[PDB]
This record gives sequence, structure tokens and C-alpha cells, in this order.
Amino acid sequence: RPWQMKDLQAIKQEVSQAAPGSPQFMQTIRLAVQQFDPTAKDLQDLLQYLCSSLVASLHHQQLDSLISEAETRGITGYNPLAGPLRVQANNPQQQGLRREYQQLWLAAFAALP
Amino acid sequence: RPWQMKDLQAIKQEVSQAAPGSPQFMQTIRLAVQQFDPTAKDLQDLLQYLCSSLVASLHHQQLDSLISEAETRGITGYNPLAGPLRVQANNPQQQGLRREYQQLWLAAFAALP
Repeated sequence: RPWQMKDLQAIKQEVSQAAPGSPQFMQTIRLAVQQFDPTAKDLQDLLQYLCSSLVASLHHQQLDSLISEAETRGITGYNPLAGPLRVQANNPQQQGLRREYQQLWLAAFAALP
Repeated sequence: RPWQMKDLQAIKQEVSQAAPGSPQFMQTIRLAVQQFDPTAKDLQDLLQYLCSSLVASLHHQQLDSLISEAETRGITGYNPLAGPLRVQANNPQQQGLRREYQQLWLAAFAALP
């Protein structure tokens, strides 16, 4: 049950005025992420739709650092012999990795301003 | 029939002008809750969506007060040998607990000012 075009259109329109990482944007994006239960691929699509290449790159770097610390510590469900967290989160049998990816994503995007 | 994006986006759209505790806010919240019959999970999602973190924290303080009062006084179908009302309202076969939690939710939201 992935999102459709209308959901993305509404998500972008409702937060057109606000700035990335504002409380309003964080509310709406967090609700979407917690409601649709998407993988990393869909999150990348959503970010490309919402913010430009500059904000995309900044979030990419911040999320790289956050994932770096998180999975360098060692995580309950992460096994580094199978692939990067971006790929484990895309397997529907690793929901723990998917939820960790979602939370790192939202925190990284909130850490912009 | 848990609410999708469109329902919650509307709810926030018409709960934007008014402030918590005002007649309009409570009217809309009560209608939504009485219609969709949401558990504690969906209620917390809706609250995180609507208002700032400060208002959510205030509401949860009031809700903890109300729930503690009710559990001391006694609830019709509350059995504390399995988990708190908080967790007893997530089980779909406990309609009484769920409706009681919804009513305490609405009261705690109405008593913020």
C-alpha cells in the first residue's frame, strides 16, 4: 500500500510555504513516514519531489553521518555481511532496519536549520 | 477503517485557525474520534500531527492525571493484570477501554485552558 500521486501532491502543497525542518514540515513528514511505512527507495523519491538538489545533498550528508554512527555502534537487526543499511531497509523482512532508516531520515532532515 | 492522509490533512486544515480548547477545535476532534473510533496509537498520531510539542506534553500530563484517577476509581472492563489502559486500548476486542480512553482524551484536551 505505497502512497499514490495524490498523497504526495497533498504533502507537498500543505507545506509549500514552510521551510525544511520547520515544526510544521516535521509534523507532516513524520506523519507520512509513520503512516505509509515506506522503504529507503520511496523516501528518496519523496525527498527528490520535495526539496531541491542542494537540500537533497545536505540531507544526504547528514544522514550518512547519522547512519554511520548508528550502525558503527552496532544495531540489533543489522548484519554488515549482507549489504548497506540502504539495501537491508529495502527488504520487506527487515522491518527493524526500515524503522531505524525512517527515524535517521527524519532526524537528519530536521537537523538542517 | 483507520484514517488515511486525506482525513487527517483535512482535520488539520480546519483545525488551523482555532486554538486548543476552543469550541471549534473540540467540535472537530470529537467528531473525528466518534466517527473513526481510533485506538491510542491513532490518537497519539493525530495529536503529534495537529499541535506543537508543548501542547502535546500538556495534554499528556492531563491525560495521565485523568487515567490515574480513573484507574484508582475503577473502570468497567480494566484488568491491570495484562497492561495499562494505554496498552489495553490497542487490542481491538476491548471496545470499552478504547472508548473510555477517547473520552479522557477529549476531556484532557478540553481542559487545557
